Amino acid sequence: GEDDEILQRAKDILKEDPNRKILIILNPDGKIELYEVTSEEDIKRIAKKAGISEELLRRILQSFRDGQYDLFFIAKTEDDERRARELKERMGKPVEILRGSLEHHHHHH
Repeated sequence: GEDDEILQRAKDILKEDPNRKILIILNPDGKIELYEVTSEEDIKRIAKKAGISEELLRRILQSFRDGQYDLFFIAKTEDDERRARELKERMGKPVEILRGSLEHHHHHH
């Protein structure tokens, strides 16, 4: 399936170019997208291509500046993170899980 081939290609990009970076987009339908990226200026293309929130986008740019992981997952909601956390187990390579949205928590009676 679509999420099997890209999971290998993320490692293949890094095997040939370890100086380059990988972005992964969570879709709410359970689909996935793979993107190639080199610098924060390149991530600005992904922001408008994938439709990432600007509060999330700064976390992607910061994750490149830290540079500690082999690929990056955009868990825009915890409903998307449900796939991101479970993929990290089967993938064996380490993944950083990026969170951020405009919704605020409350309790009422």
